[PDB]
Amino acid sequence: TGLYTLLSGVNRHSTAIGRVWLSVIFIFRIMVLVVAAESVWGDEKSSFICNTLQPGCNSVCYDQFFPISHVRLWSLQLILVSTPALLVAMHVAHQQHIEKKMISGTLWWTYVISVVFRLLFEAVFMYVFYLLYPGYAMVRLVKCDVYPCPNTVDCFVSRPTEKTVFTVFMLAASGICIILNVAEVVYLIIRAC
Amino acid sequence: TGLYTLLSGVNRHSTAIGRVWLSVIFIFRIMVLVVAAESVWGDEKSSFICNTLQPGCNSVCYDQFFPISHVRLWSLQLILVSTPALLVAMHVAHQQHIEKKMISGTLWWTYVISVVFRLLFEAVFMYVFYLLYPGYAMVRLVKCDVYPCPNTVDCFVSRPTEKTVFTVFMLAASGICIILNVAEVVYLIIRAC
Amino acid sequence: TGLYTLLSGVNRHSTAIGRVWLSVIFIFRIMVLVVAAESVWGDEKSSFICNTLQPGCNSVCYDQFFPISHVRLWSLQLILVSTPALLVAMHVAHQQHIEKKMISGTLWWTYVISVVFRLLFEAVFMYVFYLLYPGYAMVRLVKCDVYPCPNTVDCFVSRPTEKTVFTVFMLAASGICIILNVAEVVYLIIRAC
Amino acid sequence: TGLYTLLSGVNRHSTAIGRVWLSVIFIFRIMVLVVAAESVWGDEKSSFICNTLQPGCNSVCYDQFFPISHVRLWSLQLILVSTPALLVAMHVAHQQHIEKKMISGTLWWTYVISVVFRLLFEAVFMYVFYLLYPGYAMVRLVKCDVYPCPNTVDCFVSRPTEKTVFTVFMLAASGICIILNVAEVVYLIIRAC
Amino acid sequence: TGLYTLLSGVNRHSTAIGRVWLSVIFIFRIMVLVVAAESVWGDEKSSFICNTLQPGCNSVCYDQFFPISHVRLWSLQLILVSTPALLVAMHVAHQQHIEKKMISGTLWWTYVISVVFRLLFEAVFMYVFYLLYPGYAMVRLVKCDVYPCPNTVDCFVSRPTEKTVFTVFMLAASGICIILNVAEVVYLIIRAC
Amino acid sequence: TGLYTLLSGVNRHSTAIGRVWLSVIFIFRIMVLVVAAESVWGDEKSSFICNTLQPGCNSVCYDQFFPISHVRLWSLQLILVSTPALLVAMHVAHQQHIEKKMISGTLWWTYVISVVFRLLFEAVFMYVFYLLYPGYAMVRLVKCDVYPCPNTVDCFVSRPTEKTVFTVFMLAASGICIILNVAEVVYLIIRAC
Repeated sequence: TGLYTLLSGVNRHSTAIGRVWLSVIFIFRIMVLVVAAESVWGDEKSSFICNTLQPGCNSVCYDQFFPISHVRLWSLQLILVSTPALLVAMHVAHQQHIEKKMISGTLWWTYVISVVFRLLFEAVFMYVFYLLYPGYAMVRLVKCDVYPCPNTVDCFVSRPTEKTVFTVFMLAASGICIILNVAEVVYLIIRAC
Repeated sequence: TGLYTLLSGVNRHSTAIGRVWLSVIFIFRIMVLVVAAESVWGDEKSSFICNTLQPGCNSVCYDQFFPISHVRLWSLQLILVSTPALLVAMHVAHQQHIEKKMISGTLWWTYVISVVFRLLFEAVFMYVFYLLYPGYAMVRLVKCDVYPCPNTVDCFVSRPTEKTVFTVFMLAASGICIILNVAEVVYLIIRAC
Repeated sequence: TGLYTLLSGVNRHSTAIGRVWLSVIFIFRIMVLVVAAESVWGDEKSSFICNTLQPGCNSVCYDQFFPISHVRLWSLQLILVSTPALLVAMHVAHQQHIEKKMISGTLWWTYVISVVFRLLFEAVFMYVFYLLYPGYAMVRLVKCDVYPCPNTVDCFVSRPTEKTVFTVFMLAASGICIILNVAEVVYLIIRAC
Repeated sequence: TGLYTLLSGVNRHSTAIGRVWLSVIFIFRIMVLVVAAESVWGDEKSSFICNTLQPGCNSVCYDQFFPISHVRLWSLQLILVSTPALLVAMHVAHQQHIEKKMISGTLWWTYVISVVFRLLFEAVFMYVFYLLYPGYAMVRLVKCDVYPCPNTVDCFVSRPTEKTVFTVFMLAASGICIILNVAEVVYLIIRAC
Repeated sequence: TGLYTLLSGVNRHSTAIGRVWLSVIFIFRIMVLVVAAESVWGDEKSSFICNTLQPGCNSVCYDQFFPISHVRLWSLQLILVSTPALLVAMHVAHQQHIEKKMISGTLWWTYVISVVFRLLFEAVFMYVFYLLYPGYAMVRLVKCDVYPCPNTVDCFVSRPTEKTVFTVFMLAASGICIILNVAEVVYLIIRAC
Repeated sequence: TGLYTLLSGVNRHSTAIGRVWLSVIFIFRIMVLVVAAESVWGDEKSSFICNTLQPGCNSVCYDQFFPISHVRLWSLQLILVSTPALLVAMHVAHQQHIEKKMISGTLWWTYVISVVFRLLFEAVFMYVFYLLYPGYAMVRLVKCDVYPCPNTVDCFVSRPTEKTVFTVFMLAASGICIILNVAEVVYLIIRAC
């Protein structure tokens, strides 16, 4: 769990919000994603079927309705959110090594910039999820008219309800993280002056 | 096992009940879930079949009768139950770091609040399991009339008896945990006055 | 292997029988179960076939003849047998922590009670295995008349001979463990007076 | 993560660019590849289908259109890029062992040569990717006329859009790495004189 | 590798033969078994087919011709061969603990008895392999007349040649181990007098 | 990576060639084999198809044309090449233990003998690969006339081009290793006199 707290963004300049609350939500998102990755999204494409005899209609309809899986989006979001924290950690390690082989304001500014970048990454991933999948709920039946499917065909999604439940969990966690990051930057600015 | 005892909620203010009994039941639930996750619930959907020629009826009937798998419910319950313990642990680490870089009542109140939250999470997960699956036993044959299935169709469940056995084990463990948490809060309150 | 010896029940009051013989048999059972879990019992249900055209007869016949797999029974037996040892270990750790932050008879009684509980768990699992599967051998062909199968159908089991061999190994190991536990309690009682 | 930073090429003569920026991009590429390896490229061939009754046409068309998978190309690129860094590390360990059992310019020249070799490997892998797959986007339908397929047949690709997204990510990361390596060699040369 | 050398039977009374040669062959057998377990024996039963329309003939013929897989036999042989070494190690640990909380001949006799038991286990497993599979080579086609197969049917084995190669490797390694154990006991007896 | 360098054959008498160059090539071969084992050779037999209705022709033709897979050959080669290095390491550990409980020429001769044995193993595996697969390239279509296939049938290979690429990589690495071993023995002999 120490690696997870390192990836969260725990810093010596971090207050209680960034040190005890943000890291726990980060670990919670990691655990939920690990639980839901291959158990419920594993057969998303192999169990996707359409009512037709046309060869190749299943693959094109699946690609049309799921340009990128929810799990891959969440994985990319977690990686990009954790990147600035380890960037700051490597910078601190470099500074300590330089000190050993031979200010605090630079650390403070680096921390606030990294928090701002985390907030931006979370916001943009929320926006792209809203663009791709406007509704938080997943439906059982979809209508597909992409070539080579003739006219319109009915296709059926695997495990819509369980996927909806996990989507609600993940979106709520992301929203909480956004609120906590905004509170963190505001608190740091207030403490500065 | 040390990580498991940390996730259980072992604290310096914990009595014998919370330190030697609750953690063991937590580890027992973890081990049973690990044993039963993919061995018996792995083919829940791929082996689910219905007596019909209608395309898409298997998937919609499976989604209707199993909105969320038992294993996923137990995994979410374990994650949410273990969250407050590591929240308390991170708060203790933060307090110790603050002391290093420069009371007991706060620790006591944090511990009692975390125990209450664990009790609430266990109770709400028991209630939601009762709502979704009223009977502890799983049946071999189910009747499905969801669109697009015509009229009513017969569908067959994989491994009903083994799933019933593991459900009984998990429910008994959860009930024991609830009783132990109630005893813990009562004992702490009694020792307080 | 140290974790396995801890799970066996090695204690400072343990004699040679409980310290050098019981733990080795415990590790042997763990290793045999790990070898045989998914190699030979992996396709128990997917390769189970019956001579019929009736939909759903394979699943109901498999559920009728295998209410719970042998591997899951052995896993549950190992978990329940190892539970009292780690309960005792956690109690000892709690006692030592209490001593650090500030008798032998309590340890002796706890050890004998844990050994008795291990003996009881092994005996009850042997009895339930005898109830479910009276014969140690597994047959190639079974006769199934459960609804919806019409009349009686023939069904065929995967790898009967290899499963029989591993069943003999596991039963012999369990019997040896029972005998050793009885010898342990008798020896401790004799040394007491 | 320490092994990853070692494989990146962190050296005592490295500046900030090579120590805190290049290593993070290396770890980012590793993580994205781990996420995308078997999740989205796992069923590239088993789900590849063509509209024909000719036996063997699926395999020959897949081999014609995908001589080597994107994931394998990226894996080989990462291995070859990380080779000179560990070569330098082993040379440093050998030099230190020789010193223990009994100049800086040799280390400086070895570092600059290793950086040049990393730049060359990244450039050649970019060029070979451009040769094999000129467009960054993947199409849904391809036309195949390789023997034994009669005339021309239509074949359908699995998950074109998700693969396009991950390809864009990987190409952008590789370009950033190339730019950073060029900046590193230029900065080292400038500091030399 | 330290655990492997412990399982081999390295003891303070061991000579060069038992300390540097037997352990290497043990590790070699472990590595070859790990390589060949699921790569070449993984599809032994799923790819086994017979030329018939009779339901259930494939399973009964496979069970008749392969009562227990070669890989499972080798796994059991390795476990049973490694058991006496860890029994001796646990006895030594028990003796040292007894010394700490408060002769060499006992250690010498325990070592020679354990070597004899290892020799016996290897010999009996060689004999049982000879009984089950008289020829070291595996054939492509087998003739099966077990009920319910009508008359005699032809069945085909997966990867006969690769399995033959690995069988030759494993048998040669086992024979070398037997010879080395005999040399070890003879050398110890000679050194005794 | 330390275990890999130990398996390479790094010794206190090793020069730069054996200490910094041979070990890197060994690790490179290990990594390439790990990447290519199950990704590209995983479906070698399940996707192998022939244009016929004869039962059992696919398996016999696959066995005829691929007596042993390339990946298994490379795995065996790596194991046998790494065996003498760990034999020498265990001999050194035995010598140091003997010294602790109570010359350099023996170490020198052991090192040169181990290098010669590594060279011999690499050469013989190269020769056997040349015998089994004379051409470095793999073809799409093969002609099979083994019983029970009637007359001659066409069979199709999975991923010929990617397998050719990885074969070229592995053969080049093995040739480099052979050249480096010859240079090592020549350099040691020259330094001796």
